[PDB]
Amino acid sequence: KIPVEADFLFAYSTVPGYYSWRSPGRGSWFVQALCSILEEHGKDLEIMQILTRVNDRVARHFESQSDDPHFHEKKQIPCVVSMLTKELYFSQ
Amino acid sequence: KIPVEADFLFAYSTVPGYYSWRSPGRGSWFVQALCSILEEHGKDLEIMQILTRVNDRVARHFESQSDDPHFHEKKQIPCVVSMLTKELYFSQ
Amino acid sequence: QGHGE
Amino acid sequence: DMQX
Amino acid sequence: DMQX
Amino acid sequence: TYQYNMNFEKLGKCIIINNKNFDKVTGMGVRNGTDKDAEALFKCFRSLGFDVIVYNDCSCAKMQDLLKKASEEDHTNAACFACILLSHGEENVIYGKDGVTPIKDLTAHFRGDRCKTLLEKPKLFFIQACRGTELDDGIQ
Amino acid sequence: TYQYNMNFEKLGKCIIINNKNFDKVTGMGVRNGTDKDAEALFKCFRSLGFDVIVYNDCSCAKMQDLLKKASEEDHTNAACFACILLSHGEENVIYGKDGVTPIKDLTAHFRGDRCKTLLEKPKLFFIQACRGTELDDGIQ
Repeated sequence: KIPVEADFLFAYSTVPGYYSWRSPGRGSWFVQALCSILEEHGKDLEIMQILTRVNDRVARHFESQSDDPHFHEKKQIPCVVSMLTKELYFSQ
Repeated sequence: KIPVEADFLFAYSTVPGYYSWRSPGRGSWFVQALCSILEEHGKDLEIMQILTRVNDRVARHFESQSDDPHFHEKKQIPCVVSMLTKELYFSQ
Repeated sequence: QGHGE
Repeated sequence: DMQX
Repeated sequence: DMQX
Repeated sequence: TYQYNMNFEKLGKCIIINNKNFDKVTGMGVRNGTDKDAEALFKCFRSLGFDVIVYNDCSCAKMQDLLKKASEEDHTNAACFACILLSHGEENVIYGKDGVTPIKDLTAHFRGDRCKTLLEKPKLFFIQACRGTELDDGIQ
Repeated sequence: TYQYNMNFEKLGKCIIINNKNFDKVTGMGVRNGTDKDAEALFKCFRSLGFDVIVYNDCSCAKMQDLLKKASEEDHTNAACFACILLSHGEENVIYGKDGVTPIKDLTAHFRGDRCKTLLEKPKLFFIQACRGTELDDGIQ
């Protein structure tokens, strides 16, 4: 007998109550990052290790640019919610 | 610059909108599990590996018992929320 | 696999 | 058991 | 940049 | 042991909902750049081994049905499931082209008691969407 | 490097709030078994290298103030911060003997812009409390 809510993983692009950024010419921050890490370690790293490197890349390599002083130089941090019960690897 | 909401980790005993179980004689399920896993691996495993094993132990090892049919044989699954940007080890 | 520090 |  |  | 069993003939199904244009009544703007995201995501998840399909400018009903039907398929030979949502959004909700729907309802279709074939298997959801209007000004 | 730097004079502080008794007006009951939890937790975290401090039956005001002052302390020589909350709770909030307070406001004290000394350092919060009244019936 296992919890009906078990084994779910939500990888949100941002934390609760916050905005999520997207550069119109390159795509959203969260996805650019997610893909870089995945095409590079999607098959050799555990999911949480991957999503953690994604949080870091988003938080470090991005900063909003806008002619609107209010939305100028803002930052972002993704949010991973895991109800997983084992380690996850996309291989073998 | 770095995100103000970055580097936080919230290990919740249960998922949004649900109850959390506690045995008057042995303590809450989440706490029992957390300690049990930390004693064995708190110094050789990464924080997410630990919490994931905690999810698994709470999910498989516990089932509620109550004289009130409405509250017996119920299950539970913890919820980990990570804004961490690196892997965390308590040793070294 | 094996998590390696 | 009980609920928190 | 835009918001979502 | 401590890892999910990936020994299945199929890695799993992957749904990508790519919402770019919204009904004028919603007041939401065109999400330019979301096409690069969806194409990039497509290649990545394909490389992992997922059988991915992309749906564009879905209505709340479409999204709901899309996921309900997916949860009703037979995942006996799949290792897991994955869904990616790209859109406008607010706290706990996500936009369709016609309005908003609870993320909760999109996902609860895969609960262990509502999708026996994905029981004990990982259900993954990647959500690119706002969750409010707070700004993170950062710090050095 | 892909790991948090743990080369600090000390591992850090671990604050434990063990709320067992609540004012009658809250409708909350005695949380029997919470002392065992606090005991086991404290022995466990001290063993990890944390400077553990245990507070009991705290008002909402006490919890806020207690965590605010902790965020104003100097953490320069610590690798991280840890806080454990043992009490009654409802979605997004936790109970003091006083009543209810937002978990977001408690943890906000340690944001990178309001606690420079813990910047780039992990901030852990373990929470044993309810988050609603839904029951998980299970399956299999």
